Amino acid sequence: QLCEEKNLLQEKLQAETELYAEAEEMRVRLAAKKQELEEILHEMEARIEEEEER
Amino acid sequence: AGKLDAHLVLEQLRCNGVLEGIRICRQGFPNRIVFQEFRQRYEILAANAIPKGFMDGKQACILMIKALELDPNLYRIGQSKIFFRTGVLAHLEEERDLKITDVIIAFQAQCRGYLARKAFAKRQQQLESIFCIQYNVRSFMNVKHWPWMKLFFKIKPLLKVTRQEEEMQAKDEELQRTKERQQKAEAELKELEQKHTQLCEEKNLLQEKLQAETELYAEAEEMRVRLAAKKQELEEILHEMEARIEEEEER
Amino acid sequence: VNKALDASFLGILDIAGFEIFEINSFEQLCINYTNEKLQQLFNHTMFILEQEEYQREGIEWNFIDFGLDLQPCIELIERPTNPPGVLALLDEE
Amino acid sequence: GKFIRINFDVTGYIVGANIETYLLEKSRAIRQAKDERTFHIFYYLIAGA
Amino acid sequence: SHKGKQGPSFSYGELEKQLLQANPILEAFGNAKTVKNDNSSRFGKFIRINFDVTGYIVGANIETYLLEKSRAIRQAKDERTFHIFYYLIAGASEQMRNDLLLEGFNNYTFLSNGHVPIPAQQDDEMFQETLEAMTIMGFTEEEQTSILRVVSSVLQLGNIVFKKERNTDQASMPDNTAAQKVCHLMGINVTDFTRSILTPRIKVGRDVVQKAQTKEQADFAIEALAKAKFERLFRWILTRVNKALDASFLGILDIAGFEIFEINSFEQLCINYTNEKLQQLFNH
Amino acid sequence: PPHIYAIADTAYRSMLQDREDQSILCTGESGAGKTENTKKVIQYLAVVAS
Amino acid sequence: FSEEQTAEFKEAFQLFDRTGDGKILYSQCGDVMRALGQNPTNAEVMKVLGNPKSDEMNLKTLKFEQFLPMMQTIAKNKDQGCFEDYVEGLRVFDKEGNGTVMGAEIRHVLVTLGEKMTEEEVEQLVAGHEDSNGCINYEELVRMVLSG
Repeated sequence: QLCEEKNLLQEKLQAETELYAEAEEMRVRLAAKKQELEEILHEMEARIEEEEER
Repeated sequence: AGKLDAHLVLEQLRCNGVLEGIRICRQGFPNRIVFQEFRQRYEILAANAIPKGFMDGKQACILMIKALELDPNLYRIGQSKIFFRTGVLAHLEEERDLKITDVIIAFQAQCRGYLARKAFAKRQQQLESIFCIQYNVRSFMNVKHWPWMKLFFKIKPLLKVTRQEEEMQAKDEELQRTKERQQKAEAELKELEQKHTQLCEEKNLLQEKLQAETELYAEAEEMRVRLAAKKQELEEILHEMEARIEEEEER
Repeated sequence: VNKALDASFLGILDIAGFEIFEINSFEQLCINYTNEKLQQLFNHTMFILEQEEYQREGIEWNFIDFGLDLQPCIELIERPTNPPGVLALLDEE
Repeated sequence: GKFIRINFDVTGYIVGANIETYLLEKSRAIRQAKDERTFHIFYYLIAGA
Repeated sequence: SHKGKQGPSFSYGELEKQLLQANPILEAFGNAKTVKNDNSSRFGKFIRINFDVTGYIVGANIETYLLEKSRAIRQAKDERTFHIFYYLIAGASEQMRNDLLLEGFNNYTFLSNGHVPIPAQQDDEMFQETLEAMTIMGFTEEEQTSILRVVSSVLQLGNIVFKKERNTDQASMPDNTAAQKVCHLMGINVTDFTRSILTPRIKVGRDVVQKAQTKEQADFAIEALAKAKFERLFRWILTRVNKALDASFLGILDIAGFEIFEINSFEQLCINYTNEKLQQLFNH
Repeated sequence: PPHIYAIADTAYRSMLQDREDQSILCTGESGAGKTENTKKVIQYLAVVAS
Repeated sequence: FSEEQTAEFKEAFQLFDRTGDGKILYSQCGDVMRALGQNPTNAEVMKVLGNPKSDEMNLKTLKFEQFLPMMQTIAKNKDQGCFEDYVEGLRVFDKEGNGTVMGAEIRHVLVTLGEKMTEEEVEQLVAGHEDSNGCINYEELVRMVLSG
């Protein structure tokens, strides 16, 4: 466990800033994905509504 | 609904006998009770109306009617039972229920009492027993960090144990093997401990170094993780929504 | 139903209510019959019976005629031999 | 008509229940008057089927 | 059989010890003073002793019969109830005295002729004798105290009154104390008892015919109740006794003897019946 | 205040009090609600006495 | 209250504080009075508490010196229950003069009349006095809580 922790710490040191940057990037990607998903969902909903009407 | 026809409802009250159905409730005596149950239920109201000796149910209860100075228009004495007027018996009941309220309630109390003195005198048992427990722990917290006590600890086992074991020829051999194994294990443990200590020291140093860049990095990492989790959740929600929308559209 | 649902008992009575449409068939006859029947029960237990016991126990009481009886309208459809009832005739006939 | 009977023990609890049914106007099962219907269940079935 | 090894002077076996102390027990709840015998056997009895092949006693049964428990409620002129009653009202210890609500004599109505004495016999001691017996027999220390309250009970239930009610005509319980006590000894409850005792929440045939009896009925029950609550005792002890006393058997038959007083009730009929029965056996 | 649940309890007790079976008879012309009021009486007794 | 007992009362009062200020929450008063062999009804306790309110009944505290004056005030009262009547009331639930009541009916009354108890309270009480048929003998249960 200690070794693992040490490794993580070392990476961060190379580290906290680097980690933060990575996290930020990940967050951005996630946000983009979420947005895309939302758009898709909306489209699907619209289609479903149309189908129901038909 | 909300509409109410006067005459339609006027007739119903006519062919159903409502009014008359009420006259007798006011006119007659819709409540009756037999001489025994009466001198039974409401005697508690007139404890001294009926003499210590026996007496004819009727007469004996007519006494307690004077004892309540009941108006001669509320009641009507009969042959075996008394015929009362509406409400007259209700009030009689109320009173009696008052005359005994306190007493009721009464028992419940003693129960909380009993039920109490006992469950308290219980926490009392876990107590010297507590102290024992109390102090006893404290020791350890102090001791467990003491050289001498750790020593006793590693050592406490070697105690009893031998010569016979060693001799045994098979037993002796086994014992020797066990001892060797134990020694090896101990050595390994010591090495591991040393390594762990070194690792801990290194980790501490690393942490200090990080605290500023390292600290920032850690924070960033945490934020990123949180963001990722949020994104995942959002994606899942979106998917669900899409599915729902599709279903709705089909419908 | 009664196979699952099964000293004291509570009785709840839901009879069909006086109904009178266009075609007043047989059904409507027994239905409005029972309705007339039941009512009379209330009349009995409410005025008739109550005053009898006042007499029995012998309390200071004088009778009161609430004028509420439908026995007649029951005989016209209930009674058998002797002046037959609506049901009677339609039975043998 | 319907007369439900509920049965209680000595402690005052419900334990049983009978039901005496009466004049079932099953006539209407074949022909219903103007603006009237048959026994619910019928329609229920023709639809909830 | 002996564990190896002057008048009654002799140490008997372990069971023969009991076989001996049994009869002095049934004699308590079962015998009573009558115009023909100060200590009459109020029930036929047929004792059976069992022997092995070597000829030794090993077991013993007791078949009890017509227990005239009627008299437990009302005793004829110059007669008494079942000994045990008087024994208790007297041999009762101060403490246990109240413990079963054992008021003195003539405070109970089941004892006609109030407290009548028995010649050459002292009920006072009589108690211990039987108390002593019960122990010899086997009845647990408390196992007895109980068999005693149940006695007082069978007596208190006699105080319980039911005075007519010219209003409703269904006598009531003008006094609690009576059944108040009684219901305590029974380990039951008042209110319930009372209703049940006055208003039978019965259930005839296919109906929960709830009704209320008349003063009389109110007693014929509270009476024939205690009266049978008694018999429930005799038959019980008898199987407690018979629980210890238990190829060959010896039979000893003690039936009740031809008796014929003033009121020749049913009892006297079956009794003088058996007597006629048995005789004919001898004739055959 | 007057309510159906009241008639139901008044009877259900009266029964257990003077030990004497009882009946709740709903009169009224067709439509007047003879039924509903019955469903309640059971509804109540189904919880109050169960 | 002889100092002899008053001296001990303290031992009891003191034996009632989870933390340590030496205060008995306005609530505890009841049990502490009970523990001291007192059977004050729920009202007899509030009356000598100035009839506080639930909330403040869990905030307000007590010190022996201010508590003692109450211990006595209660101690000296006008009445008390007794087999005599106590059981006379339960015997009213004795379905059929058996002398015993169903541990369920007893369990009811006790938690639906007067100073309503709790489901657990009654449980802990009757628990172990119901027979095979879950039948309790009041006469005894009475004495139990009593002589106990």
